[PDB]
Amino acid sequence: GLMAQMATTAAGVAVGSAVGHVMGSALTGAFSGG
Amino acid sequence: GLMAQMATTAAGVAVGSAVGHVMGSALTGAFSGG
Amino acid sequence: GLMAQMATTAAGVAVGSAVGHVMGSALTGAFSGG
Amino acid sequence: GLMAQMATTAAGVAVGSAVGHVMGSALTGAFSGG
Amino acid sequence: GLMAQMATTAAGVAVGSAVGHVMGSALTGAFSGG
Amino acid sequence: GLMAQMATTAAGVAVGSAVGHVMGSALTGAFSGG
Amino acid sequence: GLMAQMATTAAGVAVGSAVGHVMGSALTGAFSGG
Amino acid sequence: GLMAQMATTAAGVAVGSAVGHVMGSALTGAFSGG
Amino acid sequence: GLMAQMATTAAGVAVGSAVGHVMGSALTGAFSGG
Amino acid sequence: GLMAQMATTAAGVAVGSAVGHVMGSALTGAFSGG
Amino acid sequence: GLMAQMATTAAGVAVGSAVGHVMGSALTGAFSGG
Amino acid sequence: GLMAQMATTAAGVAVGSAVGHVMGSALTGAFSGG
Amino acid sequence: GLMAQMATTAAGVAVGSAVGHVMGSALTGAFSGG
Amino acid sequence: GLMAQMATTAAGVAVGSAVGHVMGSALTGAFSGG
Amino acid sequence: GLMAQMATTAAGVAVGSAVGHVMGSALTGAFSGG
Amino acid sequence: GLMAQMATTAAGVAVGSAVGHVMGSALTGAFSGG
Amino acid sequence: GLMAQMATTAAGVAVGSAVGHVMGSALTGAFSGG
Amino acid sequence: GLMAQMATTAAGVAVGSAVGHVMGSALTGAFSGG
Repeated sequence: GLMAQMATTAAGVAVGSAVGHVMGSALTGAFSGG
Repeated sequence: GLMAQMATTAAGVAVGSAVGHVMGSALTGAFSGG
Repeated sequence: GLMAQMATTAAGVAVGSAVGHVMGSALTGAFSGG
Repeated sequence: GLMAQMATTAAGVAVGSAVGHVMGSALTGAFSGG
Repeated sequence: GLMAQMATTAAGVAVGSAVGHVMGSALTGAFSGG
Repeated sequence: GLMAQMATTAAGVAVGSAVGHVMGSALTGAFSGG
Repeated sequence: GLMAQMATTAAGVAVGSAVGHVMGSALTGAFSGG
Repeated sequence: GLMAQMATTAAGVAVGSAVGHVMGSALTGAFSGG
Repeated sequence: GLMAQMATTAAGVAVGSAVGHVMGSALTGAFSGG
Repeated sequence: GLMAQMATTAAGVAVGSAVGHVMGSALTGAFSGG
Repeated sequence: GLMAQMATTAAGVAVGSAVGHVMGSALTGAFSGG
Repeated sequence: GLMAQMATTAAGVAVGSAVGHVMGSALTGAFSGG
Repeated sequence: GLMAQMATTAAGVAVGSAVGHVMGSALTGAFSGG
Repeated sequence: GLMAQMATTAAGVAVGSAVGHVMGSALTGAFSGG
Repeated sequence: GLMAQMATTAAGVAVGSAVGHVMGSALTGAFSGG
Repeated sequence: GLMAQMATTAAGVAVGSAVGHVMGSALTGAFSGG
Repeated sequence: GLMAQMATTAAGVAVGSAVGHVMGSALTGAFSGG
Repeated sequence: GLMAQMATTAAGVAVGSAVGHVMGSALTGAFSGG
């Protein structure tokens, strides 16, 4: 049962590149601004 | 049972590129601005 | 039972490119602005 | 039982390109603005 | 039982291109603006 | 039992192109603006 | 039992092109504006 | 038992082109404006 | 038992072209404006 | 000298709705398929 | 010198609705298929 | 000399909705497929 | 000399919604597929 | 001489929504696929 | 001479939303795939 | 001579949201894949 | 002569959000993949 | 002659958020993969 994640980025000029990977995780977040 | 995720990005000039991958995850989020 | 996801993006000039992948996940989100 | 998702984008000038992939997922969202 | 989804986009100048793919998913959403 | 979905878009100048694919999914949505 | 869906769009200048595909899905929606 | 759907659109200048495909689906919608 | 649907549209200048395809579906809709 | 254009569309289930508006414009298009 | 254009469409189930508006415009189109 | 364009769309379930607006513009497009 | 463009879209479930606005612009596009 | 462009989109579940705005611009694009 | 552009998007579940704004710009793009 | 651009996006669950703004710019891009 | 650009994004769960702003710039990009 | 750029992002759970700002710049980029 192979599980994989890939992400290739290649730019001449990159301003603000971002990559995020999540696998088999349990993320909990809350925002209460104000 | 192979499971895969791929994402290739290639730009001459990229301003604000973003990539997000989620696999087998349980994400919970809340927003309460104000 | 192979499961796959792919996304290829290639631009001369990209302003605000975005890619999102979700597989076998349970995402819960709430918005309460105001 | 192969399941696949693909998306290829190629632009000379792209302003605001977006790609979203969902497979075997259970997304729940709510909006309550105001 | 092969199941597939594809989407190819190619523009000289694209302003606001978008692609969305859903397969074997259960999305629930609500809007309550006001 | 092959099931497939395809969508090819090619424009010299595209302003607001959109593509949406749904296969074997159960989407529930509600709108309550006002 | 092959089931397929295709959509090809090609324009010199496209302003507001849209494509939607649904196959083997159960979409439920409600509108209650006002 | 092959089932297929196709739609080809090709315009010099298209303002507001739209394509919708439904196959083997059960769509339920309601409108209650006012 | 082949079942097929096709629609080809080709215009020099198209303002508001639309195509809709339904096959083996059960669509239910209601309008209650006012 | 007020000039106005309006278009209201409201459907319980719409498959392939399209709207196009042109005002004070000079659109030139050509088709040469084949 | 008020000039106006209106179009209201309201259907329980609409498959392929289209609306096009032109005002004070000069559209030129050509078709040469074959 | 007020000039305006409006378009309101409201559907319980919309598959492939599109809106295009052009005002005071000079669009030139060509198609040469084949 | 006020010039305005508006477009409101509100759907319970929208698959492939698109909006395009052009005002005081000169768009030139060409398609040469094949 | 006020010039404005607006676009409001609000969906319970949106798959592939797109918005494009152009004002006082000169976009030139070419497609030469093949 | 006020010139403005706005775009508001609000969805319970959005998969592939995109927004693009251009004002007073001169974008040139070319596609030569193949 | 005020010139402005705005874009507000608010989703319960957004997968692949993108925003691009261009004002008073001269973007040149080329694609030569293959 | 005030010139401004704004972009607000607020999501309960965002996977791959992207924002790009360009003002008074001259971006040149080229893609030559292959 | 005030010139400004803003971008606010607020998410309960963000996977791959990106922001890019360019003002009064001359970016040149080239891609030659292969």
